[PDB]
Amino acid sequence: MNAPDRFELFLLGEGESKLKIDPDTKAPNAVVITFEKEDHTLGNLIRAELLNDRKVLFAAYKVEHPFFARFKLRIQTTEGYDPKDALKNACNSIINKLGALKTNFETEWNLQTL
Amino acid sequence: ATLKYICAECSSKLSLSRTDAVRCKDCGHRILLKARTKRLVQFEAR
Amino acid sequence: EEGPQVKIREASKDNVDFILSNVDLAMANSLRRVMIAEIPTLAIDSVEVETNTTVLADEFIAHRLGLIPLQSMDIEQLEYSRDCFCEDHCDKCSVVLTLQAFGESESTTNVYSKDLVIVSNLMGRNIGHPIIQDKEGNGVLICKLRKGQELKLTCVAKKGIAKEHAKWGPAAAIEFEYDPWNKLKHTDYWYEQDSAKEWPQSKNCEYEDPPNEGDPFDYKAQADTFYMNVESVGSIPVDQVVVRGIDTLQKKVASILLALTQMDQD
Amino acid sequence: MIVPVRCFSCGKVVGDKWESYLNLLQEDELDEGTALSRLGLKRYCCRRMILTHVDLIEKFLRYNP
Amino acid sequence: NQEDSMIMNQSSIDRGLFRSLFFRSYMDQEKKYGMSITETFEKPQRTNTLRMKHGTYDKLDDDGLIAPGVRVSGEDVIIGKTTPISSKRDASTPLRSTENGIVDQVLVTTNQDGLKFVKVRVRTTKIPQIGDKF
Ligand SMILES: [Zn+2]
Ligand SMILES: [Zn+2]
Ligand SMILES: [Zn+2]
Repeated sequence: MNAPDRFELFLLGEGESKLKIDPDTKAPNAVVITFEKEDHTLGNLIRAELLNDRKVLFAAYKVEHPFFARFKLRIQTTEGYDPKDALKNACNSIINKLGALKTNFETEWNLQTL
Repeated sequence: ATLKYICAECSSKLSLSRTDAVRCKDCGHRILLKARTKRLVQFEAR
Repeated sequence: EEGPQVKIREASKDNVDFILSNVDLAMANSLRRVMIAEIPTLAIDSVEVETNTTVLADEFIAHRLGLIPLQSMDIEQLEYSRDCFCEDHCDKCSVVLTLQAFGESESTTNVYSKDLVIVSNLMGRNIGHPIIQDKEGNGVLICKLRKGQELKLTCVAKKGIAKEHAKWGPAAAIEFEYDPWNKLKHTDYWYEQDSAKEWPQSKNCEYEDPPNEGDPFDYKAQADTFYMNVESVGSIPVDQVVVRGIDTLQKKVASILLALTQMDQD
Repeated sequence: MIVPVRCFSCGKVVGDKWESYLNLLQEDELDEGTALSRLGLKRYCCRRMILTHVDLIEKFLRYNP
Repeated sequence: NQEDSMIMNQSSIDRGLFRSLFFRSYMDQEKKYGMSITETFEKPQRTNTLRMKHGTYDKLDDDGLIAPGVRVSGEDVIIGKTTPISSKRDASTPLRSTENGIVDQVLVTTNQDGLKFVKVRVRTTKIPQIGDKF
C-alpha cells in the first residue's frame, strides 16, 4: 500500500541518468559515481576489477539504504589518470573476461552429449 | 435465458423482480445469491 | 582457452554441473545473481476472468497461472510491453492464452497447464508454449472441478524478470562452493571436539588437494575455482541460462560504458 | 489448498509432481522419503513443499454447488 | 531483523509464501416503520432532499446491490437503501473507508418477519508486507 513499484528496481525515472559523476572534495584526484537502478550484481563486480588496476589508489562501493536500487562508487587514481578512464578500462576488462567465459562454456557444452 | 439470481441448495437460475417473492422456483427455499457481473474482471498474475 | 575456463562435470535437460576456474569470486557470484534475478522469461501477467464456479478464488488461480512455466527459448523476438508502441498489448509484445474447463465427468475434473491454448499469432518463434515435463504429459495442476464447476479465462503472457516477480525466474536453486578444504580460512568452523570430524566432507573435496598438517598458512592464496550447479525451471534450456546469464551481465557492464560515452557529449 | 506451483524457497516446479507423488505412495507402496526422492525433490526446501502439504481442495469439492 | 523483527525472502513471498485471503460481510434489512411504511433497496439519486453518501453509487445495480464480480474500494456504496419521511432519505451502506477488494458473494433472503434481508461478502488477498506480524 505504501509499497513501491516492483519495476522501479531497474527502470530509470524522469530525468534519472544511469550515472551521476561528482568529484570527491575530501581527496585529490578522486570521484563518486552514483549508479541509478543497480545493485551488488554490478557494484561488487566493478569494484573488484577496479582493484586489479595498478593505477587505482582507492575503490569502494556502498548501497546507502536497501529500499532504493542505487550505489555510490568511489574511485581515487594516481596523478595524470582520469578515474573515468580507470572505470572505462575496468569495464572492458569485465566484458572481455565474460566474452571468453561465454565462448569457453559454449565450447564445453557442444562437447557434451547428455 | 436471463441471469439475476441463483438458488443456494437446488442452484436454479431464478431471475426475479423487486417484490416478486424471495422464494426459489421448484424448492420452496428463501436462500438466494446474486448473479456476478458480465463486466469481465482482470487480475495481475502476481 | 582464453582467460576464465569452464569444466563441465555433468549435464542434463534440467541441471548443469561445472567448475569455473581462473575467475574472480565477485564475477562468479555476479553471474550467479544475474542467472536468477535478471534473465528475461515469458509468464502470464494479466488474467481476465470470464467465469469461475471453482471452490478457488479468482486471484488464487490468477497467481498460479503466473507461476506456470511458459516457453522462452526465442524470448528476444518478443518486445517488453513497456517499450512496444501499442495501446496495452499486441502480438509483438505478448502471448495470449485461453483456459476453458468444465466438470463434464461425475468424477473430479482436473485443470492442467496442457489445457491452455495459444490464441495470439506466434510469428514462428518458440514462445508462449506451457512447459510440460511429467510422464503423463499434463503439466502443472491448476485446480480441480466438480459437476457444474466451470472455469473460463484469458491470459496475457509478457516478457519480464525476477526483479519484478519471481514468476520470471528462469532458474531454480544454483549450487555454489569454493575451497572445500578451508585453506583460505574464509570460515572458522564451530565445534565441540574436532573441527574436521564434526563437519562433513564435500563432494568437491575429491577435486582439491588436502593441505597436510606440516604446511604453513598460505596468505598469498586467493579464491578461484568455483563448483556450481544450475537448475532450469524449463522456460529457457539449462545451457542458455548460463549463456544468457553471461550475455545479460555483459549487456549491463556495456550499458555503463554506453552511458559513460553519452556523458562525454556535454 | 491445492499443490503449490513451485517451491517457495528455490522456485523448483512441484505443481506437476503431485498426482505422481500420490501414486508412488498408494500404488507403488513406497515410503514418503523415497517417493519425493524418485520424483527428484533433492533439497529439503522442495521436500517440505509436497511432504507437508494438505490438499484441502478435495474437501471443498464435496459441497454441492 | 534486530529486536524481535525479521527479514523475509521476497522471491519466496512472490511464489505465494505466507499469503492469506480475507473476507468481510456487510449486512442490511428493510425495516418497517409502523404500517405499510417500508425501506427500499434501490440505486438512489438526487430527488428532493436525500442525504446521500459521497461514494460511487454507480457500482450498484437496480436492486441496490453490487454484482459479485466488481472491484469495490474506498467508500463505494455496496448496498443502496432509502427510508421515507413525511420524499426519500439515504440509508446506504458504503465500504469500510480503510479497506478495498472484490465483491465475493451477495446473498438476498427474507427475515423471519417477511421483510427483505441482505448480506454482502468482500474478498481481498493480503500479501506479507514490511510491517506484518509472524
Ligand atoms: Zn431451489
Ligand atoms: Zn505491443
Ligand atoms: Zn525448493
